[PDB]
Amino acid sequence: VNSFSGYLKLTDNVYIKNADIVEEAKKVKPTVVVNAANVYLKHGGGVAGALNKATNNAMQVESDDYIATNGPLKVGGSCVLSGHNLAKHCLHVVGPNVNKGEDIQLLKSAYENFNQHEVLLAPLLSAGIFGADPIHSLRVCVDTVRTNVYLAVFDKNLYDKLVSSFL
Ligand SMILES: O=C(CSc1nnn[nH]1)c1c[nH]c2ncc(Br)cc12
Repeated sequence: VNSFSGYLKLTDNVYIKNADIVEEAKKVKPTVVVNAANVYLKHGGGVAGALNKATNNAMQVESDDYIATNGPLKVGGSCVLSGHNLAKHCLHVVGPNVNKGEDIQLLKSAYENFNQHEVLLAPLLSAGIFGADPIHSLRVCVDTVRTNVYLAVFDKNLYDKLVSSFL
């Protein structure tokens, strides 16, 4: 028994709720929150900017030190950094950005990173401003992640579409 509340159960291990990921993290303080990162860990917009803003830019400061030491992530890759005031840890995961021409087949590789963590609060990867179809991202999530994932979908209209079209 964990502390996530109000989620709709999609499968054995995948749950979904119409929620702002920042407001969710602040309320639950999960072990792992997933960031929709880019390879440079430049948190300007979407999940990344909202989480980063909620950390008063501490996420960006930590991220810039990480990149200066390690160089960029791979598309499909991840790193574990601090969760600051939002979570114990933040798993920064790079899904492909369709709006930049990256291979959508890398979305499965991106979701595989979730399997290294027993429980995660996470957004749908590669959707929103990354330009891929959210219905597809949810399907890949369900078909790839085996650990317990709590998906926060910001847009109420999209949430209803995702639930109603879920197979
Ligand atoms: O932008 C995205 C990804 S795309 C999407 N996911 N659900 N609807 N659209 C966000 C996901 N969670 C968020 N929380 C706060 C803010 Br600000 C933005 C998002």
